[PDB]
Amino acid sequence: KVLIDQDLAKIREVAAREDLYSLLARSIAPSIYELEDVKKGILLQLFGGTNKTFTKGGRYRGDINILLCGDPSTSKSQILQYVHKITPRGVYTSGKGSSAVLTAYITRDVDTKQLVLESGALVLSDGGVCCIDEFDKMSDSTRSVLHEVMEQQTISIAKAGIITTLNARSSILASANPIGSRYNPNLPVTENIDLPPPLLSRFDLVYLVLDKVDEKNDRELAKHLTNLYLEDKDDVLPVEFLTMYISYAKEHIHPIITEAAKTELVRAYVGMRKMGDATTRQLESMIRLAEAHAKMKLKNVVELEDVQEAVRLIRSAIKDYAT
Amino acid sequence: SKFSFGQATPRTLLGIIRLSQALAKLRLADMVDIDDVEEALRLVRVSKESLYQ
Amino acid sequence: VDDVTGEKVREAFEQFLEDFSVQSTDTGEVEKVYRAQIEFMKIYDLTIYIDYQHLSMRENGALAMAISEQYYRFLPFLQKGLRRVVRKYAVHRIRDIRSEKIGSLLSISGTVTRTSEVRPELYKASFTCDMCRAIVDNVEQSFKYTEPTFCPNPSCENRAFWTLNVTRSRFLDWQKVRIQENANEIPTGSMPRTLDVILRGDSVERAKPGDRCKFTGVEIVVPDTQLGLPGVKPSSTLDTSLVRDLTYKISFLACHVISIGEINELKEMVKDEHIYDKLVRSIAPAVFGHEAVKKGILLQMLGGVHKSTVEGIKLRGDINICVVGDPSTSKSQFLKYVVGFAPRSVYTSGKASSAAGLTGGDYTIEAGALMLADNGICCIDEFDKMDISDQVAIHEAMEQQTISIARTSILAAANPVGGRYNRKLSLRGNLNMTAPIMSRFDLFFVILDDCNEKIDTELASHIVDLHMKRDEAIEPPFSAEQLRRYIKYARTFKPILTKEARSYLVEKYKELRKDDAQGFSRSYRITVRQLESMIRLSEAIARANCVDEITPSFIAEAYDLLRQSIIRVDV
Amino acid sequence: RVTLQEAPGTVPPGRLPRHREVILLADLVDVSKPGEEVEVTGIYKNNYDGNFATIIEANSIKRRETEEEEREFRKISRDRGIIDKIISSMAPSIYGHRDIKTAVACSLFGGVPKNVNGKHSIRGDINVLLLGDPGTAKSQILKYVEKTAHRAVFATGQGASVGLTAS
Amino acid sequence: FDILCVVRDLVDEEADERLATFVVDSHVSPIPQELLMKYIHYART
Repeated sequence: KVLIDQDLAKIREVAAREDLYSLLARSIAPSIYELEDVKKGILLQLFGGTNKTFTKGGRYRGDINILLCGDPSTSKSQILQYVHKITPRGVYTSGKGSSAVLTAYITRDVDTKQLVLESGALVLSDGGVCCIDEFDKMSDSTRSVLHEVMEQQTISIAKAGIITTLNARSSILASANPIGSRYNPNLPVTENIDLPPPLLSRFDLVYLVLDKVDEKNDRELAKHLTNLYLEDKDDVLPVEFLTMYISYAKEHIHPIITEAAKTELVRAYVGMRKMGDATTRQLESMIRLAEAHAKMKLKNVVELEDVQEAVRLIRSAIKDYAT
Repeated sequence: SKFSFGQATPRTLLGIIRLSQALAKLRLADMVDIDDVEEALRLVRVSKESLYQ
Repeated sequence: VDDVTGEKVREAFEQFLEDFSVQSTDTGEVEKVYRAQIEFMKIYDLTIYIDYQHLSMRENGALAMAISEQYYRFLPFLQKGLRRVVRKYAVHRIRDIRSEKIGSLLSISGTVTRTSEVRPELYKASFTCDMCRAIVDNVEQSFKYTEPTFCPNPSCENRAFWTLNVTRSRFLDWQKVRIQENANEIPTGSMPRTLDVILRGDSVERAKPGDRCKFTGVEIVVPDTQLGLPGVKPSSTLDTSLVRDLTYKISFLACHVISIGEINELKEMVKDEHIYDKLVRSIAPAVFGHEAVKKGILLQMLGGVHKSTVEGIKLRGDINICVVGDPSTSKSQFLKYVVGFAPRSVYTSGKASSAAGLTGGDYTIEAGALMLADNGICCIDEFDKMDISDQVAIHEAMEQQTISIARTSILAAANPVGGRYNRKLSLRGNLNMTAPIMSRFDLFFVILDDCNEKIDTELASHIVDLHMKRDEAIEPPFSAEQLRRYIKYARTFKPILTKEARSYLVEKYKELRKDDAQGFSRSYRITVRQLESMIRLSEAIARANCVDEITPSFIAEAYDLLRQSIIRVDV
Repeated sequence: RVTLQEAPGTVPPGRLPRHREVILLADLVDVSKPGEEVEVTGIYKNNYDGNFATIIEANSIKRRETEEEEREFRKISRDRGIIDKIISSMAPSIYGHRDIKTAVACSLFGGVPKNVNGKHSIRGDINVLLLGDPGTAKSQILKYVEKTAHRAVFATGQGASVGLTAS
Repeated sequence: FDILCVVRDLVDEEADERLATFVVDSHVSPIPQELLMKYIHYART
């Protein structure tokens, strides 16, 4: 079959490295040499937020959900499967093979000849990150159940068999493809994606993968992929240091968001609100992303710094919404 | 939206490498050469856009 | 042997229960808690409620580690000792089950599935032969339907047999449910496991499918597709022509099953006067902004009168509030607080649900997220994602208050067409609904925001300070539990309006229609329903004020409520 | 013997109904009919032994809602002004609208098809259409119709129910 | 269809007055409903 601690100082050695923000993210996926912000967001997906429950009410988890999409020839599916490999309890689903009844796997028994109610795929995602493919190609029942997860993070079972709800938290991450084969400019982002706009802005961060007409990126692309294809296979590449670092940092790190950050928060928030014709949704995004970075590098407090790139990560997407 | 497609995936290159690999298998000698891959490119440029006549 | 061990355990436990039960002083219970339990039982005439710790208190576990191994061995001793007391005075899982666990005590939690019916039992076989003295009563009751005893002492023999008397006995009822294992403990790639459990006697019907419960520690095995299993199957060839064979399985039995998983304060809350205004700011502290929506919510919390009439038609007592607002306003938080606080609440932005979602001979029609909100608010978001037949069903539930083949109030959350409201355009071109469902709605609550650094920073500062775990303990003037206690006492008012201002309400309705008779440019052909809703609104405001015999001032308040409610629509 | 199952109307919402046995005797032979509700007065027994199921034997079936009673009735029915009084006694909730209320009162009161001896039958019903307006309690009237009249099943707006076509 | 009863909606001040006042009466000579039910059942048979 196999219900023949000490490494922490090395963890603190790497934790004391100044270039941790590039060494840790760069060592994640050596297949793509770009999307450093996306890789940082993926890193923060496991360090996502502070599960803050209030005295009465509140009960605000640290869940964040980011979808990436765009043009092909990016090997996005291999990226998502790699995320599925990083997740210790990863669930990799796809499109058009689901229904509302990823949840409610109720079926009939064979040997006892009864009807036994079973848990779905998202119940297997209870704690961790889920993976979904072709998010634009869901059914009517599928993708509509997600409102409960994005808002209440619950599941409502109420038929003749069992009338009982339960929660199943995860990190939903998916990908899909747009209508046009090439994403054209001077066109709305909500238009060129087959997503419902209330759910579209409900997501944490939206990415865009575009095709480039360069030659330099195609040369490093083809030399990189030729080396990956050849022989059928100066950087430190920790395969499992980060894996145990996240598990250790999940319970032993509690980032606090005190007073000094609120000054900068309101200071950045007025300039953010200046663009109009920005809602509180973006404010909750920045406060859950700043403390997410604060969970990284073993910081139990918030800092006035790490907030500038935390806001800028959202602003990079926003500057992509000009057209 | 002409006869030619928009983008070229890296799987196209993965396929043409495996194709030239099989072309080397038909030589039965492990003598991967310039014409070995040239034949692999020939069946790609000829496979597609054969609608000229 | 076992009689002596069980008799010593029996006498020591009888002395134990006859001793102190709880160590607590006069402040609280002093002693004889189980004796007061039996006296409490004399008041109710049901059972026993025993703690594992209280049995573990006297012998320091010596008696507890006597019972916790062979309880099945010690059932009649435990009943006889309690019987003599009567005449004297008047957590693990399914994986933790082994064969050594028979007779012992182990607590198991899980998931209830497939409840069963009620069926009586027996355990009182009064079966004797054709001989005159046919009045025996077998003291057997085991897991065997062997009614007639062999050796009676009449002239009849063992072969002389007759039926069991089904009229001179004591039975009990019971059900048999099959519990499922939790999904939060099963590993990946693993299907759920099943296990049977038997619910015996008085604690019947306490089950509910889909629940976490704690069980009695005892366990049994019931005598018996388990043929050619394989295994050495025993036979009953006794030592000396050719009985049956057998292959059993682990079962479960229980006797105690729990299903886990102030007048002065109300006087303080009713003798005051500012309590209405206190209830204004004490609703949604998480929300930082306006408050009139909380007014309509508070009035929705108190029911109407719904009084009877002659046998033809009785009047209903409910209110219907529907609020439409600007996108990206954290409106789901508003909804979430509504469903988070109000009882009998089901939240749904129903689009994934079937057509029945909005609503040998099983005939079970499902519940539907709408029908199951009896005496509750069913709040639904994104009306544009649903069709028109659903809107018709809305009118069905809102008029007949029945569905023939729902006693609910519905809360709405809608959105603009262009995302924003065009002020040069009318309000009717922005609700995206038909005329009768709009007219069925009582209140609208149009909310639209602008940009201003003062209001944005003050509300943002309040909400961020809520996320600040420091100072997140902002205090409403009332707590949530004294407020709910106040609502429970408040629904018990039943106001009888006996005021002459009913006529003032009538000319008030006339002037409510004459001004609405003017200016049909910007959006209403005011409905009779608006007037009847005005009646019930004036009822519930005074209900919120703990005032019977509604004053004309309250009439004027409800009037100005609907007046500016429609002027906010009138632009 | 009649099988009886629980009524879908007073089911706690979401749970499932259960069954129980009812046996008929002499004057009550085949009184119910599929698609009904019922209220029975039963004595409760159980089986003797099998090699306990309970059986309900029933006495008085009443469905869920004299000489001087029809002659004192005829002492009043002899008057003349019962025409306007019927509409005045039809539906006191909404006060006016005597014409449409008299037409509805006439509808449930019935017509006669009058089959000719051997030849042919014409038609025996009165057809009522009432073009509404949102903003009307016209539905309250038909609810009065359903409670006072004999057999009435409310046919829904669109497919939500029964379906009027046997299949 | 046989009969077509049609109601009308026009601004009448007194009809609204009577309507609101009888509604108040509704929240406060004709045949009682038990006799009319014996009337239609005994008549149609």
